[PDB]
Amino acid sequence: ALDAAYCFRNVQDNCCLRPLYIDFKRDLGWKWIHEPKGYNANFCAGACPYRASKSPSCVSQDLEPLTILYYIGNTPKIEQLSNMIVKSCKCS
Repeated sequence: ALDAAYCFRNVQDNCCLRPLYIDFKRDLGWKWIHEPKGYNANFCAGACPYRASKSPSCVSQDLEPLTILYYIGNTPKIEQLSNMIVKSCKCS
């Protein structure tokens, strides 16, 4: 599929997955997560087949969770945050 393997090896104009790093504090305004401080979210961008109208767009398809560590009070919690990482892209 249009995933990191297929996209990061052959960087081209077509709709494909792109690297992107998100810092929780600067980018999301999030203070509540202890670790990590950010993550490789990726994003989808590129050309899709053209049409006179209603041309498809390069959008995310598959998403994946991110393991996080945060505290409630003094208690640590390890959690899967769902749908944080873009794993592949499609033309929609």
